[PDB]
Amino acid sequence: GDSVEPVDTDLRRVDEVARSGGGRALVCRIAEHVQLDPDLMSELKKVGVVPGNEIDIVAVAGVNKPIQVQGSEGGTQLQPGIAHAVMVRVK
Amino acid sequence: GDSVEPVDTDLRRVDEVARSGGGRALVCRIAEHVQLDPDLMSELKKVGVVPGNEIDIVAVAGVNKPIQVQGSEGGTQLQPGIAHAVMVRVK
Amino acid sequence: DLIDTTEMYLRTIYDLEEEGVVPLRARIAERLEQSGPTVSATVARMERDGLLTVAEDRHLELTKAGRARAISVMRKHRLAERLLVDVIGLEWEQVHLEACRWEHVMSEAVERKLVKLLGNPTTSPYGNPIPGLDELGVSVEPVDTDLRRVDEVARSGGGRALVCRIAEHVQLDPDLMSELKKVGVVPGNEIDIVAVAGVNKPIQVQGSEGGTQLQPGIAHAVMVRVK
Amino acid sequence: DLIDTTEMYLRTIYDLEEEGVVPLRARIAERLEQSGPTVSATVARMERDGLLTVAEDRHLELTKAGRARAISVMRKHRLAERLLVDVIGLEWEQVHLEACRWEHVMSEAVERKLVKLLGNPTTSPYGNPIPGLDELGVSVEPVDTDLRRVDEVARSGGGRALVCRIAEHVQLDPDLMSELKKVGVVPGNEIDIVAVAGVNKPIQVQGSEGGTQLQPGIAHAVMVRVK
Amino acid sequence: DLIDTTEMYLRTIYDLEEEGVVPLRARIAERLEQSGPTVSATVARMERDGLLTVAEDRHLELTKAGRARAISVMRKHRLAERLLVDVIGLEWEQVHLEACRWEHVMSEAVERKLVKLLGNPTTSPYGNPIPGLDELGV
Amino acid sequence: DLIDTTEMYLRTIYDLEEEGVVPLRARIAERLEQSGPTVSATVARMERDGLLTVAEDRHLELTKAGRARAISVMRKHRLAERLLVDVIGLEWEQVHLEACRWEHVMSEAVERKLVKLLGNPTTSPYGNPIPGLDELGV
DNA sequence: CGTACTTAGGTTAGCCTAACCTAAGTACG
DNA sequence: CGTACTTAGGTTAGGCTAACCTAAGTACG
Ligand SMILES: [Co+2]
Ligand SMILES: [Co+2]
Ligand SMILES: [Co+2]
Ligand SMILES: [Co+2]
Ligand SMILES: [Co+2]
Ligand SMILES: [Co+2]
Ligand SMILES: [Co+2]
Ligand SMILES: [Co+2]
Repeated sequence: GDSVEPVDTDLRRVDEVARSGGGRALVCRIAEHVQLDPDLMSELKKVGVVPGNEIDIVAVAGVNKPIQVQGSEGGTQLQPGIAHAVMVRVK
Repeated sequence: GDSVEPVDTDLRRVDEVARSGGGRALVCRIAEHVQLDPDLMSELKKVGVVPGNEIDIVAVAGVNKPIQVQGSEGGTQLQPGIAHAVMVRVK
Repeated sequence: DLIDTTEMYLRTIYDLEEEGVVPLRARIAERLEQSGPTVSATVARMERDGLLTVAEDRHLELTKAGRARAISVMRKHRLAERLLVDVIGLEWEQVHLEACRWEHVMSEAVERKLVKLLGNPTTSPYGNPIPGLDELGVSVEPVDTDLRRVDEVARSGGGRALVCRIAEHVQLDPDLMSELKKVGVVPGNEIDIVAVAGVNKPIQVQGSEGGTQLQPGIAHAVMVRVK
Repeated sequence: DLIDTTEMYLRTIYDLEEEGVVPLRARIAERLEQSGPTVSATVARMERDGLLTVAEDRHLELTKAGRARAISVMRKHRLAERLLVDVIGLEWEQVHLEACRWEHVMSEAVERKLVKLLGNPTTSPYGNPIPGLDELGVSVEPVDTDLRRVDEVARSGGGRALVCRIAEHVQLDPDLMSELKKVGVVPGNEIDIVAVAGVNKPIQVQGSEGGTQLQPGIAHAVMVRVK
Repeated sequence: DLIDTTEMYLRTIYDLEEEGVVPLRARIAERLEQSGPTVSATVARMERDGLLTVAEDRHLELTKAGRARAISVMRKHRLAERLLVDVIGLEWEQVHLEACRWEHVMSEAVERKLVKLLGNPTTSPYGNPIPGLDELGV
Repeated sequence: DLIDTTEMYLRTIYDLEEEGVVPLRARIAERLEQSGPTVSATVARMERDGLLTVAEDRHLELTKAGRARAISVMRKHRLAERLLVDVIGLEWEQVHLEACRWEHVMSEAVERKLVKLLGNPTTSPYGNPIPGLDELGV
């Protein structure tokens, strides 16, 4: 089940990467939870957080704190639940 | 099934006795059809047409003609459907 | 099969009043083993026909007509029970279920004939008073304030008491009624109610021919006079 | 499963109008295979919500709102059918049943995108006109007075005719739709309708690839232009 | 009104057989004061449930199960009539209408008790034989 | 609103597993905006029908049948999303909500036609893998 | 040419499950 | 002391059969 347990073991959650000291990573998956908010999905498109776009995740400390990410067309803040629901591969 | 086909073959219908030329007969059965009219059942009791009472049946001709019967306490007129539904043994 | 849905809803509300229970639709669903939607729709149909009203706190209130009809059914029920026990000799545990059908088909004409035959009876064979005898055209009403529920007697510290009433609720279980008869928890028999603490605990009772356990809802429906 | 009971009742009334049938509750019962009581209760619920009214002669009349909603559903249905045939390539006989579910979930947003994708289509793959395109924000309306029902053509002495419309009623039977496709009774094909006498007799038709029999209710739902 | 539609249709067919009348649906319509369509629909439902069959000449024929149930109802009816007359003392003319309701609610358990109470009666108070006493075990 | 309650409960449990979240009834209440009592009653109904079981630690465990149905719904969802983006051209942010309704009405017949049309896609437009393509025969 | 029955389209009463709700509890780190 | 869940008593939508009706037909000596 590539969908539940990724075949690409190197796939990591945005929050997990951020809490592990940020990094440059390629957006891979955006879970159905994130998709539920359109206004957010409009934002995610606008700043260039879409599958197959390289992004920079800002290092963060403390759970229940929003995660900053920089895309090609600018940056934005993710909620912990949201950042948990976005997977990437670090480069 | 004594109720449908009598064990006592001599049991005959009031109308059948009447059309066969009347006769003195003992009231044996009063079918559930007759019972449906109380006012009638009151009359039948009053004039002495009840099981275990001898009655005289007036000889009649033509169906759809009401049958005259004489009981201990007087007489009365039966409808064909009523007289058909009363069984007796002729003395 | 209920035979008559309306009459059984009315008598079930009456039963709940006699058991000192708040007559909710939830109670009828349990008792008659019908779905919530069924009960609400049937109660709405009875409300429309002016036999009851649903209060704000949602307890069912019988109208003048509703109470009159409920009494009529209950009267037929307990006269039937008297006839079945005293005359026909049907077994004590089978009588209620029979009477629960008969209550729907009996005319006032027969009721008046049963009153004479049974010598103007005032209570059922299970000790429950026969109402609406005034409406038949037939006595000093027993002061029954001294009667206490077996569950409440048990929670208050138990003691010896005389069995007076077994409510309709209890009669629905024939196997239980057979158990009650054997050990001797029947109207006009003395029993010892064992003390219990807290609500919804099964009450232990000791009859003349042994003892048994009653569920909280069963003990609530058995009424006694404490010695 | 209907997915949406209300929308299917509305579209069934619309279907009956298109087939020139009197929209009675009896028609909805047979079409959607539901009991008389079910249909009356559901129609009463739609009447209460102001989507239709029951006339004195008992025929169902859609309100302004009812017709608007019925058109909306039918529009979604025939756009779905177009998409399924022209783009997705689902088999001709399976398309209606698929579209009969899709009609209940499609947004106007998607409808507008399908209009562009399918090049502003005006008829379904079965020749039925697509209504309510004005409401979407999209043509000269075909004079369809020349169209005659296969049953009526057969009773009037038969003859050669071009197949124009297969109504929703006919589409419900996939096995039949497969038979129609094989022998070649499809929109834009010429057929020879054999003459019959007396109503409610099965009509014989001769397609390009052989012939077949249509029931009176099926023949009534197929519309043709006689040569 | 009838209390049990099925049982009353069965007993009405039984009544007609006792009266030596051809049990047609037309007879049931008259007797129970119901419309032709009602009777045909109810008879079709009883045919489907295997309680009777409509013959070629269209007279109603009770099945084994239908006759067994019809006898059961009639037995209850006439035992009720006996009880109402001999014990309760209801007026002779009112008994049938009462017994016509009671026939639908009486258990075999009560029937067996009434047999003992009434001293194994073989006829109703109106002289009609009580059938299916064999099936009670008396 | 949900179109199919059962399918949406199954897919919501599947969503939570993909997100590495513990699938509790509390999570379904939040996600589908339904009361706690509603969710417990609906989950009990799905447990009875053998689509899931409530564990000791009270996390929801899909049965063989439950998982098979959940996959089926998710597969339909992501194939619908592909169609809506690549072919129909619905806006990127509106696609999911559309696909969340379409997932309940799509036959396997259409799924197989979409597989061919979209050139055997393995992921949704949001990069989420499409499961149960084996069960289509792709 | 009535007698018996069918066809067609209703009706109310009395049942059901699925699927939503609130208000006020219990159980547990 | 919130987090998760149960207990208790509702609700509407959407299904069902049984059992009644009328109005206007058909079938048959
Ligand atoms: Co009782
Ligand atoms: Co009762
Ligand atoms: Co179609
Ligand atoms: Co549909
Ligand atoms: Co009688
Ligand atoms: Co009767
Ligand atoms: Co999605
Ligand atoms: Co969905």
